[PDB]
Order: sequence, then structure tokens, then C-alpha cells
Amino acid sequence: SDLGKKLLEAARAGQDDEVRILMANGADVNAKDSRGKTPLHLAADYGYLEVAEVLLKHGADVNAHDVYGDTPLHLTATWGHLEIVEVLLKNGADANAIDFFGWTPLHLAAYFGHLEIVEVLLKYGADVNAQDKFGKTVFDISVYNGDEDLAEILQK
Amino acid sequence: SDLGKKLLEAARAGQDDEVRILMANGADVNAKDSRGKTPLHLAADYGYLEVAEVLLKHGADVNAHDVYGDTPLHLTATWGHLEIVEVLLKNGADANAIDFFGWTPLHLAAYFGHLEIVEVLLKYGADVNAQDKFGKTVFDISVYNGDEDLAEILQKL
Ligand SMILES: COc1ccc(C(=C2C=CC(N(C)C)C=C2)c2ccc(N(C)C)cc2)cc1
Repeated sequence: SDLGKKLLEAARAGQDDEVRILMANGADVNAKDSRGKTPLHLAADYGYLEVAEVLLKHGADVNAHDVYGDTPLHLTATWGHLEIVEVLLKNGADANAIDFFGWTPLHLAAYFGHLEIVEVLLKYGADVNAQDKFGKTVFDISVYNGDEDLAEILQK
Repeated sequence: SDLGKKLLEAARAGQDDEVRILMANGADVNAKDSRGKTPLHLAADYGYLEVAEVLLKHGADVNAHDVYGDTPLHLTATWGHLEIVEVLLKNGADANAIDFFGWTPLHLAAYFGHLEIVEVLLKYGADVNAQDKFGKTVFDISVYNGDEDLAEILQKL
């Protein structure tokens, strides 16, 4: 409630010290804002690595979905935060999580050309044959984007 | 600075009364957050029409860009806020502004199937032949998305 609101603002601001103080006083680690985003969503969205590690250590749901079905891994794969992608997958983030558009984090990472995240997601079991609600796979994204370096990864 | 931070949080929360108080207090209408978004960006992002009109009445930059080159019109075209799209265009928003991906607001509206915003942008001079940095037009989006209704709007031009 009130502590959950201050935790969402502290996570959005990248204040890891403020997040630690809120955790010791029983703040809801999985409080949701107006779009269903948890503090881990915001730390993953803005690239706050040290904030995400504090949240995950205190029981943050690594596979929490917002109102659009996006997980914290969906947001990191969009903005290209390689270090947080690694921390999420180490804490049990589902590489095949799916939002309301049918997108896996592999879809969003392939759309925005974050190939280093694509290979890490493949290492953790991301399915290349997964189709979104528009019948698109990662192969179709490489053709649409003309990304030869992505198609060269999928060929292996 | 201090007042601009509170204006950004007030616009993100949709408190048009709190915004008007900070406006009269001398807050910077074009204050930016860590991603370069103005209060008009946030009001356009979350669909707060009354907040966006208050900002525009007090000299908000209708064509402000964030760190990724997105204008408030780019955000409304993404989230399908039709009422704010018309308000921005009535206040002089560039209907053909591009971001770092070369996307016009017509590209983002066509990607997310916001056909009402597509036609409104066309009424304000949006170029259908505009290509992004990947050589994509709204015709390529209609074929890629398989949007029957979008391709029907484009062929009637
Ligand atoms: C704000 O977060 C996002 C998320 C996705 C996109 C985007 C798409 C792609 C496919 C879409 N549909 C509904 C088929 C809808 C939206 C997209 C389209 C093209 C590219 N390229 C070619 C780099 C990247 C992303 C845009 C922004």
C-alpha cells in the first residue's frame, strides 16, 4: 500500500539504499503500479542492476506479469540490459514467458537487434519455433529486419 | 529541478489539480526525467487528456523528444489514445516526426493496429511513403501484420 508505493518510486529512481530500508520494514516486494508492474519490472526496465539484485534477494517474483503480460525479462530484452538478463535467468526467470502479444523475450530481443541477449536466451532454453499472435517466429523477424547476424545465429 | 521532479510525478499519476498548482508555482513545463521524457510525454503515455491540455495551455513543447527521439505523439500512437492524438495535432505536433528508429507516429499506430489514429494522422499530412531505417512503410507493416483493414485504408488513397 503506502510502503509499496514508496518502493515502486524508489525502484524507478534507482535508489538501492532506499529499497534496502523499505525491505527491512516489511514492504511488499511485489507491489504493482497502475500498469501492474512490480519494483523488479521498473529496475529491469531502467537498467538498475543493483536494485534488481536487492529485490531478488528479498523474494521478488522473477516471473511477475504486468497488465500486458510482460515479465521483467521482457523489459530487459527490449532495452538491451545484458547484465540484468543474466541475473533474472539465474534467479529462475522463464525464458519462454509470453505477453499478451504472444512475444517471448527472444522476440523482443530479436526485434531490437540485441544479439548478445538472443544467444543468452537460447542458452537458457528459449524456443525459436514459438509464434506470437501474428504467426511470427524469430526467423520471421530476421527476414523482416534483414538482420543477417541474427539469421546467422539461428542457422546454428 | 526540485519543482520539475514533482511535476513529472504529478503528470505520471494523472493529478491535473496538482499539475496546475506546480504550474503557478513556476515549475518547468518541459522538465525531463532520466529518459528525457517531459510531463507531456507522460500524460500522452498514460492517456491523461486533461493533464495534457493543461500542459499545452501553459507552453508545453508539443514536439519535445526523449533520449530515443520519441515525441508525445509517438507515445499516444503506440498506446492508442485517440483523443490526445487530435489534441497534439491541433497544437502543432509534427505528424511526420521520427525517432531513433526512423519511425513516424504513423508507423507505430500501424504496428499496433490503431486504425483510428492512422486515419487521423493521414488527415494531418502523414506521409504513407515514409520509410524507417529498415526500409519499412505502412504498406510493409500491413503485409507483415496481415492487417486486412489497414491495407484497405491505404489502397483507398
Ligand atoms: C514499445 O515497445 C515496442 C515493442 C514492439 C515494437 C515493434 C512491433 C512489432 C510487431 C508488432 N505487431 C503487433 C505485429 C507491433 C510492434 C517493432 C517493430 C519493428 C522493429 N524493428 C524493425 C527494429 C522493432 C520493434 C515496438 C516497440
